[PDB]
Amino acid sequence: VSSHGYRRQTRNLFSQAFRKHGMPNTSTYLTQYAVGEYVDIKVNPAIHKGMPHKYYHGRTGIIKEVNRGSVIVLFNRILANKTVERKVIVGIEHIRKSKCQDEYLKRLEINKKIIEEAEKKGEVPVLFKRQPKGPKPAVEMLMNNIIELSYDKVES
Amino acid sequence: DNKSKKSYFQRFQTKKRRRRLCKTNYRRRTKLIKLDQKNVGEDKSRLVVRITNSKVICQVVKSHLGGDMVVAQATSAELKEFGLKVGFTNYSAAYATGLLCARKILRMEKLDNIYKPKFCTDVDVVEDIEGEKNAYRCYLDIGLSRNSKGAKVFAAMKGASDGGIKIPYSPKIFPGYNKDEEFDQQKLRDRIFGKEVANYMQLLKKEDETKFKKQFSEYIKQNINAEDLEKMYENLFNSIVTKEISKKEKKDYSALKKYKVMKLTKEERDARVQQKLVENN
Amino acid sequence: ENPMNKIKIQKLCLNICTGGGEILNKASKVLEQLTGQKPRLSKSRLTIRSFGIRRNEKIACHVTVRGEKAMEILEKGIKIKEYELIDSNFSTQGSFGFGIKEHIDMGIKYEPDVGIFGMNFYVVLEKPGIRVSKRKRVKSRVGNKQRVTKDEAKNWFVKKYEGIVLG
RNA sequence: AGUUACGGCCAUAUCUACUGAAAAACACCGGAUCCCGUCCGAUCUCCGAAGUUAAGCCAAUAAGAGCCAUGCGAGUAUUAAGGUGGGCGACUACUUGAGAAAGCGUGGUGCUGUAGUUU
RNA sequence: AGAACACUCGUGUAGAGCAUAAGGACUAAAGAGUGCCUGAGUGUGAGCACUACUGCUUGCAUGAGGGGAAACCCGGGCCUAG
Ligand SMILES: [K+]
Ligand SMILES: [K+]
Ligand SMILES: [Mg+2]
Ligand SMILES: [Mg+2]
Ligand SMILES: [Mg+2]
Ligand SMILES: [Mg+2]
Ligand SMILES: [Mg+2]
Ligand SMILES: [Mg+2]
Ligand SMILES: [Mg+2]
Repeated sequence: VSSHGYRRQTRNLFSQAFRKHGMPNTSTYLTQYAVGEYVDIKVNPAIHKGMPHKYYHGRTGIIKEVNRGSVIVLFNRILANKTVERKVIVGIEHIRKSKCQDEYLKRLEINKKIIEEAEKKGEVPVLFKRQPKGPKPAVEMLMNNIIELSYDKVES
Repeated sequence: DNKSKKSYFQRFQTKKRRRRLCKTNYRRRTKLIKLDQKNVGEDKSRLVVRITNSKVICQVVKSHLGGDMVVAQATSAELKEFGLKVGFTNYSAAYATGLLCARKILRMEKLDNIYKPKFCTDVDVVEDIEGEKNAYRCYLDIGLSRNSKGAKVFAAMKGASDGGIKIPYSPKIFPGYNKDEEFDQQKLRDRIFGKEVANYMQLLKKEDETKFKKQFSEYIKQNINAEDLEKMYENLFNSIVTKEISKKEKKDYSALKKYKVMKLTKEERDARVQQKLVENN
Repeated sequence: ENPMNKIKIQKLCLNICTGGGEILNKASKVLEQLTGQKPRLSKSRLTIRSFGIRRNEKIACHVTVRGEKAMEILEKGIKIKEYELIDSNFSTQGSFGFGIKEHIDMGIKYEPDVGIFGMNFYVVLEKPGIRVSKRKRVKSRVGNKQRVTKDEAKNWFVKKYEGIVLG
């Protein structure tokens, strides 16, 4: 039978990668955080204070409050077939800034131009949506340089 | 045993570059520079003091993501502008360099007229004048050098304080400290204005005039005597506070690129090997 | 000839081993006379019943001399060994060693309660620049140009004392 | 264009042999009176310039070891969905999709930020 | 003075140690020494582990508090049990 301590089953998780042992780099400490940013959790096994519980490893959430050397992040979780919000305390050594909003922020920068012109000249924005890839395109071909294919390889 | 098998090399992890070179202590650096997440707009300045066989360097440095930025710099070798002839790594030359460094800063920030100089007459920390702008703030970075009573790094630090910058310090480190008694500041003043060396010069002339000439040849060439030092140092300090050194000019030493060696091409490397086989047979 | 690049003594190491009680005090007083230093007592690495040694028990005293004082002692000792050494006594590293059975040959008066002890002498030779491997900042390994080799150590001995190195 | 002080990413930067280097630096180097610390002025701390490019740091060289990239291995190994497909089983063919690794070939061998100094 | 006594020089990515299972962590240290101290303080909040008890993480205020030149750290034991 299995046990139920705070760091159960973390032999693979919570171990350093090959040729990457030691303390964190300066960039870790010089990064500034703000309320409302999206942030991503990855535990560093060498630091023993401010570690989250291993369920949260590799998950992304939103910063709710900022303190001297730690952050409070909001998560959601299913328990007993219902949704529950959870507020997780994490030290700054175990977090990295998330990339999940990157494309959306670029798109907002384009929208922000159009939405002004749409008051002056038009009435409503064109709004620049994405579209999924359509059907295969048409082609005009010169028809020299033909290559033949054959079952010449007998494959003993 | 170890270095005899390939696996030794295949599994090895290198230290960071400035650690291999024995120039930086990363455990110390991180405690010194790490950001406080609530004090937004705080921008801590390190005072970096380093001592070479030739000279004393003071730099004021701010740590930013991507690389440290130098705000201002001063070097004991520049004191030759104000007529310093001798002892560029002396305890006095340490103090003088810290003084110079401070003034250059407070001029850029325009605090210079508010926070006046004060030549080594107390052991208190610099205090914010009411109704005016706050003092410029810094912390001391001594690197890999040891802390002990009367180390030259602390002389430069007192220089900066006397110059008007706010550094927190404890008097435990200066000559003239006593374990359970008031501070004897005349001993400190004595060293700043060079008494320690005068007292050595005076001794040797009674002991061994041959050894004296060997030990102090450079001083002799300047016709300096043990008696002259206080006047020398008083003038030097005043001049630092009073004057300003001329700006540096920029020049293209680009043409010295003639001296740079260039690596062999592939074509050459191959022919060279070919010839080596033929020379051997 | 090229200055630098010339051999010197960097260290002479002297040790007496005498496992037991008041013997170590009696011994220490000898080292305190032969050289103007107070020697360092050393303790047993293992426990060995046959030799009469408990672990962490003091068993020996040593002192390391440098500079001018080293020259006097070495000359004083090589005389006792009559300027005769064997090719066994030299290392691949530029160092050499010998032993003496009777401390009174170094000249000190007997005093019958103190006793008779032997002593080990070990000598380390050098050329300038070795500091590069010992200083705190920018510590690095020395060049092959600046080591001392087995042949050089023999040549120096022959030259300096006119001794005879037997095969 | 190098160097030097403080750095960023942490081997294209490591490890082993050899060889070069104008200027200014960087060093080795000469002492212990003091402050400071040793069994020991070796290390650490202080006060110095008589020497020296031998060393370190920097740079080149090597059908070098190791690291980094790419081509091939290879539509190969394994795998999602499907049928009144096959086989006593062990397991395996086909249809619509996703898709490797080791080895071995070929090329590389640090790049950059702020300030200071040197034709 | 021996297989195995003390002292040295060169190599040495851990082949050692870290009181007590097993795993993880650690190299100018968290290991081995040396100095000083009793923070193994005092009030009162918010949370994490399926969360009552329990264990841990973290906020603000105070001490004629500690260690350190200082930045920093400390309301038990390197982390996961007693
Ligand atoms: K069981
Ligand atoms: K253990
Ligand atoms: Mg599980
Ligand atoms: Mg030159
Ligand atoms: Mg003395
Ligand atoms: Mg010396
Ligand atoms: Mg040369
Ligand atoms: Mg606690
Ligand atoms: Mg704890």
